[PDB]
Amino acid sequence: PPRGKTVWFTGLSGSGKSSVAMLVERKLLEKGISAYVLDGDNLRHGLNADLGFSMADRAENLRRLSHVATLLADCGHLVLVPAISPLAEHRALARKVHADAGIDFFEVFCDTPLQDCERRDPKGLYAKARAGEITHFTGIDSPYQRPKNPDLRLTPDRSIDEQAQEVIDLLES
Amino acid sequence: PPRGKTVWFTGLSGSGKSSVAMLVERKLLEKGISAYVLDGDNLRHGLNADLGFSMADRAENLRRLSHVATLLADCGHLVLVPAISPLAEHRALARKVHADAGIDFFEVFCDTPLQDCERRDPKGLYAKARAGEITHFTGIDSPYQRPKNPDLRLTPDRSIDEQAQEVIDLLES
Ligand SMILES: Nc1ncnc2c1ncn2[C@@H]1O[C@H](COP(=O)(O)OP(=O)(O)O)[C@@H](O)[C@H]1O
Ligand SMILES: Nc1ncnc2c1ncn2[C@@H]1O[C@H](COP(=O)(O)OP(=O)(O)O)[C@@H](O)[C@H]1O
Ligand SMILES: Nc1ncnc2c1ncn2[C@@H]1O[C@H](COP(=O)(O)OS(=O)(=O)O)[C@@H](O)[C@H]1O
Ligand SMILES: Nc1ncnc2c1ncn2[C@@H]1O[C@H](COP(=O)(O)OS(=O)(=O)O)[C@@H](O)[C@H]1O
Repeated sequence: PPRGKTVWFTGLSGSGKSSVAMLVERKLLEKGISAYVLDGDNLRHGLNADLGFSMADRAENLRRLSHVATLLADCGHLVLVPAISPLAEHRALARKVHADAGIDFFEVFCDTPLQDCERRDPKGLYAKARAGEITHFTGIDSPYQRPKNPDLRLTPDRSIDEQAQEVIDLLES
Repeated sequence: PPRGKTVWFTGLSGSGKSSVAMLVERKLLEKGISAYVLDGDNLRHGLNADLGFSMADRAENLRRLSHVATLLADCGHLVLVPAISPLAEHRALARKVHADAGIDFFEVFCDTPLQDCERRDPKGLYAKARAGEITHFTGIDSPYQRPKNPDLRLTPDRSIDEQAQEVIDLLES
C-alpha cells in the first residue's frame, strides 16, 4: 500500500471540525480513497475513557490520538482528526509524533469566531459553561491558542461541502 | 470493507510471538489480505512509552492495545497482537473489549518452555534477570498464567514458517 497521511483539525468546540472531517471522509471514500475519521470525542469513550479535560489529560488524549493516527496512517489510511487541540504545544506534540513516524501531517485551523460557535451551540455546552455547570471550557475559561501557521485556515465564509473540498485540494496539491 | 479480526498472541518472552506474528503478516499481505501487527514491544516506544512492567501498567498497556486492535479490525484489517499478556485477566479483558466491539478474537498461546525461552534468550534479558539487573521479569520473578483454552497452541516442534501457516489455517477455517 501507499502509507497514509494525517489531517489534524484544531479549533473551538462547534467550529466545524467534525463536520468538515466527516464530509472529507465521504468524498474520499467515494473515490476509493480509504479515509478514516479519528474523533477525539469517540475515542474518549473507549481507549480514552480514562481521561478528562485538565491540560495534562487533554495532552494525553491527544498524545494517544496522535499515535493511533500514525498507526492507521501506516496501515494506508488518510486519517482525519478533529479535536480541539487548544494549545500550541498539543499540536506541536502531534506533529512530532508524526515526524518521528515518518507520516505526513497537515494542520487545518477551523477559525470560526467564538460568537458564531456559541450562536450555533450544537450540544448545549457553551450555555452550560456560561452557567457555571461546566468549568475549564475552551474559549470561556480555558484558553484557545490560535495556530500561527496552519496548512489551511477555514472560515465560516463557505458551505461545509466547499470547506471539505479545500481540504481535499490541499491534499491533492 | 468487511470487518477484520484479531489474533492475540500470549506467551513468555522469547516464545516466538513477534516472529510468528510478523511472518503471518507477510504471508497474508502477499495474498492481498490486509494484515497489521501491533507489537507490544514496539508500541512501548510510542503509544505506550509511558508504561512500565508493574502489573497495573501491563494491564493498561494491554487495555490500550485491545482498543487499538478493535479499531483497526473495524477498518477491515487482520490484526496480529504479540504481547506477553501474562495474566488470565489480561486476556479476558482483551477478549471482552473485542466481544463488546463485535470483533472476532482468537487466542494463540506460544507455549515454549521457560527453559527453551532462556536457552534461546535473544535480547539477553533472561541473563540480566538472573543477574538481578532487571526485576519483575515475566517467568522469573513476575508471573505467567498459562492459558487453559487457547484457540491454537504453538509449540517448538515446527519452523516459524509452519507456525505462521497454522495461524493462517485457523483463520481460514
Ligand atoms: N462553514 C460552515 N457554514 C455553515 N455552518 C457550519 C459551517 N461549519 C460548521 N457549521 C455548523 O456548525 C456546527 C459545527 O459543529 P461541529 O462540526 O460538530 O464542530 P466541532 O466538531 O468543531 O466541535 C455544525 O452544526 C455545522 O452544521
Ligand atoms: N518454532 C520455532 N522454531 C525455531 N525458532 C523459533 C520458533 N519460534 C521462535 N523461535 C526463535 O525464538 C525467538 C523468539 O523470539 P520472538 O519471536 O522475539 O519472541 P517474543 O516476541 O515471543 O519475545 C526468536 O529468536 C526466534 O528466532
Ligand atoms: N472542558 C472542556 N473543554 C472543551 N471540550 C470539552 C470539555 N468538556 C467536555 N468537552 C467535550 O469534549 C470534546 C473535545 O474533545 P477533544 O477534541 O478530544 O478535546 S481536546 O481538548 O482534548 O482536544 C468537545 O467537543 C466537547 O464535546
Ligand atoms: N520486566 C519485563 N517483563 C517482561 N518483558 C519485558 C520486561 N522488561 C522489558 N521487557 C521487554 O518487553 C516486552 C514485553 O512487552 P509486552 O508484551 O507489552 O508486556 S506485557 O506484559 O505488557 O504484555 C518483552 O518482549 C521484552 O522485550
